[PDB]
This record gives sequence, structure tokens and C-alpha cells, in this order.
Amino acid sequence: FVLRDVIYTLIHYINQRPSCIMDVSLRSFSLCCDLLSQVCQTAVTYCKDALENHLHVIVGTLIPLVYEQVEVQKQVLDLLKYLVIDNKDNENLYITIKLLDPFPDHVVFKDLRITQQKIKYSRGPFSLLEEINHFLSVSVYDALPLTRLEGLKDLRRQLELHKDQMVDIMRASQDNPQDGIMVKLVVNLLQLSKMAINHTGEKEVLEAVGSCLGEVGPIDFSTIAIQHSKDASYTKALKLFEDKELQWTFIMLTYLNNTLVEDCVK
Amino acid sequence: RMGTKMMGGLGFHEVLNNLISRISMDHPHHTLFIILALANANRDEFLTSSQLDEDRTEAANRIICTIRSRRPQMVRSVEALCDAYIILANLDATQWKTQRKGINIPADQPITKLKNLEDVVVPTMEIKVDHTGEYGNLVTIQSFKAEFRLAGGVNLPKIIDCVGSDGKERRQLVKGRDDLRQDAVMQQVFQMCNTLLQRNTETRKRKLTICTYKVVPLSQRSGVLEWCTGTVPIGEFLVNNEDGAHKRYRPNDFSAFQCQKKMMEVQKKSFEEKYEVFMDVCQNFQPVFRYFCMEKFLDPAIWFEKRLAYTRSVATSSIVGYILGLGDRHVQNILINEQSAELVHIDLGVAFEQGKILPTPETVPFRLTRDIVDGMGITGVEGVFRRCCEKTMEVMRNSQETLLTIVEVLLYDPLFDWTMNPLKALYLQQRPSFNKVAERVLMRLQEKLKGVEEGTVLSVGGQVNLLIQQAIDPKNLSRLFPGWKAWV
Amino acid sequence: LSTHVQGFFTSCLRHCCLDKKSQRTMLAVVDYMRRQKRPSSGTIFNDAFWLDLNYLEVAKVAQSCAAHFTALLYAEIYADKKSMDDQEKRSTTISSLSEKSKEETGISLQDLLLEIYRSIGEPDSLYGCGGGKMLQPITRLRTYEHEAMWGKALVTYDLETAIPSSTRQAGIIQALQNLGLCHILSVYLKGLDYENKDWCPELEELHYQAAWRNMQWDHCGTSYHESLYNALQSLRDREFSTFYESLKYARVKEVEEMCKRSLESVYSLYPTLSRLQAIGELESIGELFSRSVTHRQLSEVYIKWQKHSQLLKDSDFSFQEPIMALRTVILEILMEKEMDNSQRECIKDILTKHLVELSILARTFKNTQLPERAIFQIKQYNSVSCGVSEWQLEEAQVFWAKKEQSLALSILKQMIKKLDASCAANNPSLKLTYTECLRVCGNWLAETCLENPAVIMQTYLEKAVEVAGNYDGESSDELRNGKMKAFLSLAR
Amino acid sequence: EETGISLQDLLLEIYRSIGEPDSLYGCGGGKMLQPITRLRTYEHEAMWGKALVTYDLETAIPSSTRQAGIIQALQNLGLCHILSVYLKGLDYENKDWCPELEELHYQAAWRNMQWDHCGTSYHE
Amino acid sequence: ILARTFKNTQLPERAIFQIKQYNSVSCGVSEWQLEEAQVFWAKKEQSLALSILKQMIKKLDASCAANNPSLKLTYTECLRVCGNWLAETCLENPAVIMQTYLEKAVEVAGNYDGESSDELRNGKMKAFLSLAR
Ligand SMILES: Nc1ncnc2c1ncn2[C@@H]1O[C@H](COP(=O)(O)OP(=O)(O)NP(=O)(O)O)[C@@H](O)[C@H]1O
Ligand SMILES: [Mg+2]
Repeated sequence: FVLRDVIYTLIHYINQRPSCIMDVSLRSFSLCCDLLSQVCQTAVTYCKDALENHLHVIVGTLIPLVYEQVEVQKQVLDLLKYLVIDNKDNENLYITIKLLDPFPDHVVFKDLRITQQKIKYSRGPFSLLEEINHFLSVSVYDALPLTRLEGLKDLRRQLELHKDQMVDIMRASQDNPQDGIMVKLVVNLLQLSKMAINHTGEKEVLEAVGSCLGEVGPIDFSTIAIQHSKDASYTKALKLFEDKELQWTFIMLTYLNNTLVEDCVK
Repeated sequence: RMGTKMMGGLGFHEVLNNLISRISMDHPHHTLFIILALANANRDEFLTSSQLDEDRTEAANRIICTIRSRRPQMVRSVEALCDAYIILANLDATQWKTQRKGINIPADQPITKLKNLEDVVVPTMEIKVDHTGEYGNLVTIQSFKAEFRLAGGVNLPKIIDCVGSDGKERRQLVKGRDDLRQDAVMQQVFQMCNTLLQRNTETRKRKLTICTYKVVPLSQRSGVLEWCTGTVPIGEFLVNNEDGAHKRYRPNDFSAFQCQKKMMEVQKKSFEEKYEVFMDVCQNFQPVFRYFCMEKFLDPAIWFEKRLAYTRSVATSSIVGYILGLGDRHVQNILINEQSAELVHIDLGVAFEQGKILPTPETVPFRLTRDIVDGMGITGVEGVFRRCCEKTMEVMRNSQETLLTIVEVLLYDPLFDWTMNPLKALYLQQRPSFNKVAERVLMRLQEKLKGVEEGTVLSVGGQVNLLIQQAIDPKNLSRLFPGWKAWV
Repeated sequence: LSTHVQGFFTSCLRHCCLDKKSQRTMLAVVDYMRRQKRPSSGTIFNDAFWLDLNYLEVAKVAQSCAAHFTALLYAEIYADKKSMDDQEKRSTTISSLSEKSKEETGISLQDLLLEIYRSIGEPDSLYGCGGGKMLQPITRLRTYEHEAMWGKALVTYDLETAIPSSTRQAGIIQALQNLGLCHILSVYLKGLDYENKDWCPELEELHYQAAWRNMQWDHCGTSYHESLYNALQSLRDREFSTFYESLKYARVKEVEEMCKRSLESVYSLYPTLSRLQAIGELESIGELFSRSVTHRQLSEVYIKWQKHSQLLKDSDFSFQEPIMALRTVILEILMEKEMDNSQRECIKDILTKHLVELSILARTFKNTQLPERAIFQIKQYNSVSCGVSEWQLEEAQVFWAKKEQSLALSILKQMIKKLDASCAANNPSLKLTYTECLRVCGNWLAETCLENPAVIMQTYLEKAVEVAGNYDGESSDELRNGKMKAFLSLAR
Repeated sequence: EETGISLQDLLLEIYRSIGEPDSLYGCGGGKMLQPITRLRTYEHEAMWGKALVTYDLETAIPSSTRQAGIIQALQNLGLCHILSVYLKGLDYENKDWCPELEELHYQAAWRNMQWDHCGTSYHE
Repeated sequence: ILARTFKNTQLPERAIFQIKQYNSVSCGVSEWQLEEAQVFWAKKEQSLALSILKQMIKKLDASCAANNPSLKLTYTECLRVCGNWLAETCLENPAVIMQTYLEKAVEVAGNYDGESSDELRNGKMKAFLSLAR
């Protein structure tokens, strides 16, 4: 609990900051970055699976930070290199490193991008269905649309040049069109676009979603009602309790725990 | 068509035997059971007629030897499996009629002994055809469970579980003292109709299909078929005495027993009395099938999807059964899938309008009773049902030549006993020249496919309207056999 | 709780509650209570009445909140409860229930069902609830548009005047466009602009659509068709920066407009997906227009278009036609623009193939005016040569689809005579056209009974088989398909 | 190729001049594909929708007869409002006024009771 | 009627619209509503024509009580045409068609005893022929 609270407090401190950075603001920002780095190093050293749940949000927060002044950029790249490059051999972190969003195409991100792409493609080359499944699996982690932006571009490439496999995908989804992967992808993209509404950098996310939805046009999905992705873990946790009061208690506790990572102190 | 009389350099029988041999060797998993059933026609009395039968048996034995020459292991093991199946079918099991918990299979049965038949694909499964001769990674029979369940009926069939190579159970229904070849032929026709429906855009968009199941006759009097798991008879859901839908939702109405008794009482009476009794019964018996989708699918979107699938299935099945003249569509002959709400038609022995020859003739092209329509929603037959019926009839009319050719191939099959006989008619309704008939049935099918009903050419919409009006007419429903349960 | 919740729900429809969030909260309360088992033993229908609710008002509120499936379920529940109450009181079809509901609560059940089914978008369900307002011109026009009865829709739009002018003009323009009639539509728009000075945004969008579809380049928040017209004009002017900017703006606007909807029915996504695909195709053609143009690049672009069309084979014609029209406009712009390398023949063949595909697609969807327009466009750039082409056979097929059998037969017979005079088993390309022409002519003559079987067999069917096989131009797939078709026709 | 006169064209013109409806189908093999013959066939069979579509499509036809056929097809299908707006747009697009179009405009004006539209012709 | 005879469908619709411009729907129905139903039938829109004619028949049954000689011919013709259309479309069983429409038309034409007319004689002849057929 202390680990999660400290990381979320530091992330909230980093996320909100004046556009103009003075001396004291720069000092506070550097202090936040140093404390976050120290906490991450200690947690990784003493608990291998400590960061399996907070790695995604930390990376998503740190990624925009490199498009800034060089002094904070040095700290951010050092932290990112320690988190990704220095712990590739770590078995409990290799699972979660594979699932994070791709880094933006930049010269500074060359080593991180290379490491992440090899970690993703270590098993072998990816087909279009595998790419779509990976893109959908990445979604459930962080509810920040801009962080997904680069991934969106990647998808738009595959759907551009793997259209032949889309015929096979639709053929395989014919018998059970309710859970067709393509309609699921379209619904997920529209949900992401709804999330992006009234947020920073929303137009870029909307344009990426538009390109992706233009790649797969008005294909007949053979379904009428739109279904939304539901958490199977939540449903299985609900199956355990027979008493109505126990189910109510579980629901309230889940809501309260999910609210603990919010910025508001009250 | 296999025989021995006209073998020669250019004889029909030798060429047919060579072709059948080539087909069997290229695709053993689709032909071995058929050829063995031809060879094991009279195995039932062995374990416990005309020149054509002996000729066919000898030719089937030749094909079995030719197949066994290159692949002996699979032939021997499939023969053992078929023998075990027939022995299990011949089991009496009259004592466990009252038990519904699962009876342990006796250790004497050879089916218990056999394990790990890597050469035998599960007969119940549908084997995909690959044009390359090699068949690999096919789910083969691993073992059988030690318990069998009993299914209700006059002669009690047995429900067994087969564990395959992947270790996943499959339920099979083993039947004796009954002919399953008619059901297999009807399933073949259903598959061809499904293929016709698939390749037309209008019916492919609506996903109009006929639910099918695999039937493997093992002899002239025994067989094993796919058990449709997750399905319940519509009569069981509707008019079960203990917890039926009619009893649960309408406690103050007539009981199903009361309606049945009232209907039997008026059987030996005038037609006017039959009609008035039917109207009185329908007044005190209201349909409740709309609650099937409501209680199972609480989510409105899933409920709407399942109801639409049910309506489309009813429309497609009605049109296809009318084209094939399917009869004996009583409440126990139709099942509904609990997961998908789609209808499955079983007991396809009566077809080609032979039910009209019955003592109490069937006056309806299909079953469209009040419960069936009530299951379609507040709109009833109007909307999805009528449009889907029109689409299916349009596809049927556009493919009249192919359908007529397929039915021609069917009707002249020597082993297809599709005509009605007095013994079958009496068994169907019990209470406490062939060429001429084939040509007449073919011409009637041609008239149906061309839209001619009473000598007048009708459009697709007009023909659909006429069929719906005939099916929902209370006057026709009042004349039907009480076992049909037209009020349900 | 029953009286207060019923009061809240009737306050929504009094029109007082006007906040969507509160209505959604109370609908969620009702939905949760619907799924709970009452303490007394009972059924799910009994569980639907934890409170003494009037489910018709709840269904109307849910439809207002764009919960279409929930509204349908609640309307069914209300109808069932009303029927049960009537039966109990006495101890009626949709029209009678609608009349009673209108005289009790003021909501017509039949109208609500029709609106719910229109919102859902399932085509067949629109025929289930018809008995209400059959004679009303709006329902008739909606039925005509749904069945693509564009002539009837145009006649009814012109006749009825009580319809508001905006929707009347929109329907007139849509019916004119769907029947071709580009010149008539343009003159009608000119007269409409002459007769009125005030300009409503929807008419402006329709005018821009007609301008870009007809290649009227002097017609010049931004809407979709305005953005398309601006992008096409910029591409013609080789203004690439503003071209990409306009395409990006249109893409963002389409996505944003899709974001504010309910996201409940799949049918609501198709127009947006079609528009986005059209925008993407135009953007892809932009890069090709920017740099040098070669045969290979055009071939790959057309192959990608054909692959995407194959992916769209089960889509409705209303979602495929705009993409085809944009492709035709793009190809015609590419040909018309500066081409001094004499390799415009490649674009000519590509546009001919695209227009043949469009004619085939329109024929499949029972449309006859669009294939004729496509044939006219083909004849604009092509001519009649000794070596015939496939578009003449397509024109014969189009004339056959128009129930003009004599014209199609004459065209095909002239085609066959020209092929016989010209070809001498020398051109592999002409072989397939000759075989198909012979087979189709034989089949048509057999169908029309205009020729005796002996001549049909001697001159057309066996001749097609002989041309396909004895010429020995083997090692091809289209040749194999043509041989199979000729063999099947002769066998039949 | 001998005298320069096509017998089939002469027969078609003679039968059109005579005016017997069935005889127009006897000599058809000549100029079946020509748009003018197709439009004449459509008008003879009262196929006003097909005639309108063909008139709108074909542009090589002279403007006067094309517009006359368009107006006739619109009138025969009803479409009084569409015809009036089309006439307004046509008058907007052209200042020169040929007598046949004036006669058609007067016919549309009196048929639609447009009383503000105001050798003399019949419809005038 | 003339435009329907010459296989024209737009002109009858325009004429029906012009009629509805000056007329309205009253308890005592008129012949132009039957003409509109015939026009809709000629448009191959059978459901609309049947609905219009059934509404016409219901209104006539509610209003007329064998009192208006003018309404008698319209009622008889509406019943006969509805019966013929239902027979042609196979949308109703023969028993209901005979009980509700054809014999009802004959009874309205004859038992009302509004004799001494020529149009009445023609309508009676047509109803008798339809029932006989
Ligand atoms: N393919 C199947 N899938 C699932 N359940 C089935 C299947 N076939 C039969 N049943 C069930 O078994 C019951 C017995 O039906 P059936 O096998 O037709 O024997 P029956 O009632 O005696 N008719 P029959 O044997 O032909 O005289 C049915 O009512 C169903 O409940
Ligand atoms: Mg049975």
C-alpha cells in the first residue's frame, strides 16, 4: 500500500505542473523524479513482482517528459533505461515489459524501442490477428488515450498491408460473429475515442482512430448489438459470493479500492 | 448401388466398385463407417434377403478387404468399435427405466475395455475434408465413460460419453431396434440446403441455416448419433407437468393434462364439435413461450439477438421442411438450444408429405402454433419471420433445378424407405407401384419449387402468405392428432 | 417508491425533468431491480414488478435516452402486463393496445415500437409494426427509401407539400442522385438557388456533394462533402498541404460526430466507416499524385482497391456506392490532369475496369441507371475496335438487366461477328471474351426461345467449348474458369 | 454502297411517317444502339423513366430536342414542382430563348396554374 | 381510372392528392377513397390498399345502418373488392372471406331493399358474380 501510494502521489505531482518552469519548480520536479527513481530501484531490488502493476502508468507518465529540458531529460532516460534495459533478464518483469505501449519514433528512444521490440517479437513474427489481439490486450491497463497514440499508428500500418489476412479473419469469425475480433476492435477504438474527448492532445488520437477505422471500412460484421468488453476476473470474483450482502460488500470494496488512486485528498 | 452381376471390362458394377474404392482410400474417415454398415446390415442377430442385399453385402466386404490391405489397423479397430457399439445398443436396460441418475455400464460390454484407438476418429464429430490425402491431428477416440444415461421413449436409447484425444467429452445417443438411415439421408439434404443458403448473399447476411447433427447407422436396426448438448425439447420446457412454463406462468389456466384429455374426448365426434372444443381449450390455454428468452437472457441486447436468431431459425426450418414435406413435427420432435435459442429438428422419418397419408392427416405444412408465434415477440409472424420466409423461398426457387436433382437422387435410393406403410402409420398414431409414387412426389416438389400450389402460379410473397395462413388456421389445427398438441 | 418513481418517469414525458443524467440514473435503478428475485416465489415477469411501474413510460424514456433494446424490452413487458390486467379484469392486437395506451397515458405503443425499430436499424423488423400511419407520407417515403424505390420516392416527394421544405428538398436530391440524373440534379439545384437566397447547412452539404460528384470545379464548421470537394480541388491544383489538412479535419470531424452517439447498434457505425474509408483512399492517392506516376504504382493501388472491395462484398449498396463514386472521380481527375508521358493508357484501362466493376455491383443490387451511366462513361474514353473488349459484353449484360432482350442480343451478335472476323486463334486475351460472348448468347437464345436448339448448340455452345479448348492457350486460371462455365452450359 | 441510300433507314422513316404503331417493330435492326432510336422507342412505349434517364445521360443530342424530351418525360411522370424548378434553372443558365422551349414553358405554366408567368403558339 | 387503364401510376396519385386537397374524411365515406385504394393496388402496394379498404369497411359498418341509399353502393363495392383482393393475395382463409366480405356484400346489396335503380342492379350483379366465382 505504501509503495502504491508513493508512486501514485509522485505521478500526480509530475502530471500537473506549470508550463513555465522556474528555479524552485525545477528543483521540486527534480526531487520528484529522484524520489520516484529511488523508490522504483528499491522496490525492484527487493521485490521482483512489485512493479508488475505500476510499470505501465510510470512509463506512460515518463514518456512525454523527455520532450523537455535536458536536465530532467537525463533523469527520465536514466529511469527508463533502468526500468526497461537493465531488467530485461528479470523473469517477473519480462511479462509486463512485453505488454507496455511502444515508444515514439525518436533518436533518443532508439535503444528503448529496440529493446522493447525484441522483447515483444522474441517468440516470433506476428500475424495480423496476433497484432490485433496484442493491441486489445494492452488496452485494459491505462485509461490515458494519448499514451496509446503510437500504438494506434502501428495498428494502422498492419491493417494497411495485411488486408489479405483480414479475409481469413472474417471467415474464421463467421460461425460466431458475436465475438468477432474486428467488431471488437472497432468498438474498442470508439471507446478510446470517447475517452480522448476533452483531454490534452485529443485531435491526434481522434485522427489516428479515424485512420484505423478507415483501414477497415463498412465490413458486414453479421451482428446487431454492440457488446462491451467486460472483466472476467470481476465476474469470477462475483461468482464466489452467494449472499446478497457479501456481493454488495465486494462491490463497495472494489469501488473504494479503485478510488484510492485518485488525486483528490478528501 | 454396389453389386456383382454386371462386372466386366466396361460393366457398371466394376467401374462403380473402382470409384468407391478410390473415394474410400482417399477419404477413409468419410466412407469406412458407411461401407461397414452396408457390410454389417445383419450383424445384430449375429452378435446375439433378396439378391440385391447379398450382392451389396459381398461388394461391401470386397471394399473392406481392399481398404484393409493398405491400412489394416484402422479397419480392425473400427470393426471392434462398431461391434462394441452394436452390443451396447442390444442391451435391454428395462430395469433402469425409472432411474435418471446414470447407470454404470456393465463390465461385460466390450466398449468399456477398448482404450486409445489412435486410428479411429470420433464417429459423432464432423470431419473436415482436405484435398491433400494426408489426414493429421484428428481427434481420435481415447476412451469411454463408465456411466450411461437413459433417455425417455418407448424403446430406451442410451446416452454415453466418449473421451477423445484432446480429453474433451462428447455425448452420443446409441439406439437400437430402429432405422437411422433415413435420418442420415435427411441430414445430407439439410447440409446441401445449408450450402445453398450460404452462397446467396440475402440469406448469408441473415445467417439463415438449418441445425444439423451427425448420424451414423451401424446396422439395419441400430445406430449412434450426435447428442445435441445444451438443448431441451420445446414440449419439455412448455408443458411439463412439474415445472412447465404453462404451469409456472399461468396457474389458473387449464393444465396440459386437462387439454389433452379434452382433446382426446372429442376425437370420435363431428368436425364442428372438434372445432368448438379446440377453441374452448385455446381460450383457457394461453401461449407462454415468450418467457423463454426473457428468463434466460436478462441483458436486453442479448435478449433481442437471441429472439431474432430464434425467429430466423423458425422461418428457415419452416420453409425448408415445407419444401421437403417434413411431417410429425410434434413438441417432442423439436428441440431448442438453451444458449443460442435456435431450433433443431429431430426424428425426420416422416417426409415428402407422407404424413398426409396418415389416418389423421396432417393439415399443416409446418408447426406454427400459438406458442411458436408467441416466441417471436409482440409483432408475431409479421416482420422478421415473414421476410426471412420470403428470402428462404426465393433461394429455394432460384435453386429448383439442383434441389430437384438432389431429391431425384434420394428418392431412387434402394435403401431409402421413405414411403408410408400401414405399420408405420399405426405406430405413428397409436391410442390406448413405387415408381408411380416417386414420380408423383417429384412432380409435387417441382410444383412447390415453381410456386404452383392449387394450379395457380404464385409469387414468393403470395406462396409464403398461403403457407402461413394454412399453418395458423385454427380449422386445420382442430383436426390434427392430439399427440401433435396443436394447442401448445 | 412506486408512486414517486412513476411520478418521476411521467415528469420526464410531461414536457419537469429535462436532464439526461437523472433519467439514466433512474433507468439504471429500474434495470437493477428488474434482475432481482422477489422474496415471494415467482417468475422473472413477477420480478419485473418490484415497483408498480408503468413500463410504457419507462420504455419511452429509455428510447429518449437512446437505450433502444431496453426500450423494446420494456415495451414488450408493458404490453404483456396490460394484456394480463385486461384478462384479469374481464374475469387485443398492437393497434388496440396502442389506442388504449394513447387514451390512458398519451403514448402510442405502435408509434413507440416503430421509432425503436428504426433506431435499432434492423431492416426486416421495420415490417413488423406497420399498421400505424401506413397512409402517412413520411412513413411511405421512408419505406420507399428503405426499398430503394427511388422513382416512387421522387414522385411522392414532389407531390406532397405539407412536408417541411428542408427534408422534402433533401429527399428530392437524394432520389435524383440515386437515379443518376446528374444534369437534371444540377439544373434543379441552380433553380433552387435562384428561387431562394437563404441557405440552410444541409442544402449546402448536398450542393457540395453534387458539385464533387459531377466534377463541377467552379462551384467554389466545414462539413464532410465540403471537405471532400476542397480536397479534390486542392489535389487538382496540386495544393498538397491544404489537401492533407482538409482530409485530417474531415477525419477528426467524422470521429468526433461518431463519439457523441449512443454506441448501441452496429448499423450506426457503417456510414462513418464508409466515409473514413473514402477519406483514407483519397489520402493514399494523394501521395501517388505528389510524385511521379508509373504503371506499377497504379497497378498496386488498383489491386488494393479490389482487395478492399472484396472485403466489402456483403456490405449494403448505400455504403459501397460513395466509395465507388470517389474512386471514379479520383481516376478521372488523374487522367484529366497533366499527362504528357503517353502513359495515360494505363489509367484509361484502370478506369474502364473500375467502371465495369461498378456496373456489375450496381446490377447485383437491382440498379439499372448507374450501370448505364458507367457504360456511357466507358464509351466516353473508349471506342469500337477490331479487337473487342469486355466492356461491350458488360453493356450487353446491362441491357439484358434492363429487360431489353432484343438490344442485348443484337449487341452480343455483333460482338460475336466482329470476333469471328478478327480473331484467328492468335490473341490469348480475346479468347476469353469470345468464349464468354458465345456462351452468353447461347444461354440468352435458349432462355428467350428465339432460336431452335440445333442452331443454339451448333453455333454458340459447342463453338464456345471449341474456342476455349481447341485453341490450346492453356496455363491460366481465368481460362480454366471460362472452360468450366462453357462445359457447364453445354452440359445443361 | 451502290446508290448511297440505306434501305433500312428509309423503311424506318417511312413507317414513322405512316404512324402505324406495330410496324415500327418490323424494321428495327438498323441503329438499335443509337440513342435517338432508343429514345423514340421509349416514348412510343411510354417508358418515361427510361426516356428521362437516357435524355439526361446522352449529351451528343442537340440541346433543344434534349430539353424538349426531358420536359416531356418530366410532365408525363407528374413531377410538376421538379419541372418548374428545372425550367427556372434552365432560364437562369441561358438568356437566348428558342420558340419550342417558350411553348413548353407556357404549357407548364398553364398546366400548373402559374398565373404570374406572364406569332402566338397554341400553349401561349 | 383512365390513367390506371393506360398503365400510368403517377397521374392517379396526383389526382388523388388533388381530391384530398379539397375533400376530407367523413363518417359517410366517398367513392374517391375506394379509387385511392384501387390506385394503390395498381402500384403493386397490396398491404396499403388492403389497409385502406379495411378502414373504409369498418367506418361504413360503424356509420351506415341501411339508411343511406348512396352509401349502399360504396359499401357493397368495398366489401366485394376487399374479398376479391384477399382471395387473390391468399392472406385470408376462404371461410372468413366468404362470411365477412362476399356474402356480406350480397346481403348489403339485396336485403337493404333500396331497389329501383340501375347502378344498384349493376352492383348486385357484380357481387353475385364474385360470390359465384
Ligand atoms: N439428436 C438429439 N439430440 C438431443 N436430444 C435428442 C436427440 N435425439 C433425441 N433426443 C432426445 O431423446 C428423446 C427421444 O426421442 P427419439 O430419439 O426420437 O425417440 P422417440 O421419442 O421414441 N421417437 P422414435 O424413437 O423415432 O419412435 C427426445 O424426445 C429428445 O429429448
Ligand atoms: Mg420423437
